[PDB]
Amino acid sequence: AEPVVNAADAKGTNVNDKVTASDFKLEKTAFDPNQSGNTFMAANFKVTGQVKSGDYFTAKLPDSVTGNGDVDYSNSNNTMPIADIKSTNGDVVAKATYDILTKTYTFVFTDYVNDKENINGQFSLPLFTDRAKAPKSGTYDANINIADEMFDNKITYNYSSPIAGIDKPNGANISSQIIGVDTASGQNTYKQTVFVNPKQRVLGNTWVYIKGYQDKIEESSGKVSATDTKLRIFEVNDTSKLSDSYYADPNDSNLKEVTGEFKDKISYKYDNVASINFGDINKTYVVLVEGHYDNTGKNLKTQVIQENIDPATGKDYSIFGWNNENVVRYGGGS
Ligand SMILES: [Mg+2]
Ligand SMILES: [Mg+2]
Ligand SMILES: [Mg+2]
Ligand SMILES: [Mg+2]
Ligand SMILES: [Mg+2]
Repeated sequence: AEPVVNAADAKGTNVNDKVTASDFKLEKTAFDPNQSGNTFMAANFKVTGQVKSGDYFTAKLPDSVTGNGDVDYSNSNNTMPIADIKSTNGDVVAKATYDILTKTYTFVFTDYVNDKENINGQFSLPLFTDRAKAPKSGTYDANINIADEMFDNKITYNYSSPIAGIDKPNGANISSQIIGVDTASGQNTYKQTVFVNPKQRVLGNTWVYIKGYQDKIEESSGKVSATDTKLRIFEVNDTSKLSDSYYADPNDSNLKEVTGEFKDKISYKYDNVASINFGDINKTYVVLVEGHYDNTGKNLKTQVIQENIDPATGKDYSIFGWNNENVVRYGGGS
């Protein structure tokens, strides 16, 4: 019924003891995740002695990073296929997979390895922030491990500040980030975080539009509707505790869900756009969007917008918009 386990894979025997990594290098130590910024890690590796088909070795990510970034594999067993290690002749030497939960790569050997000895090679992998564990702009410990060898590192995330808007006390202010996109399962879903009035200004007759396209509706795979979209809305207690990474957890104590108070305040009157009547609001809110994209293949392009006037004077009308873009593209399914 219950047995002890040490890993998340099926195969022969782990051979970290036979694999030594070397010349470990990050393409860079600083980038803006909020601008589709990322890095790659790359290393040489060698097998001392012999291994066989089904033996494997591993690499582990720290809290600061993910192997998958904004690509979601919930609908694929939280498992993200990786490109294979191939030989000059073209033959696959190892099959690669990344467990999202465990932030662990696994490389399994193919029958290639049987009749050979003292394999050497190198590989690179993309690396992205962990929006959840690296929520704020700053410098994190990024010590990566390979074949049981720790390669100490440090990454700096300069997240474009999600606190953006019209520079005036009455100013319209808003922003968003799509931090989650399922491109494998075929369900075509995404997660977008929207920060409303992150200046925590007092704004009247405030309207917010979440568009599933930007300029030209034809140019986006975005599908915003009653049927395609689910919205959750939270008042923010202390806007100071909002993440630069747009990661927001519904169960956060800093959030107070209010989506209920919005029952008849959300409209889909317009094609591919969700209109939200906030009205007079004097604080910051988070909208968690769970959305869908179409099979067109077009980039998922989005745009969030907020407008308002002075609640006391009804003058000083202000409008502010924020754009979002992601690649949903995939190859062949059947
Ligand atoms: Mg080793
Ligand atoms: Mg999909
Ligand atoms: Mg209003
Ligand atoms: Mg509509
Ligand atoms: Mg205004």
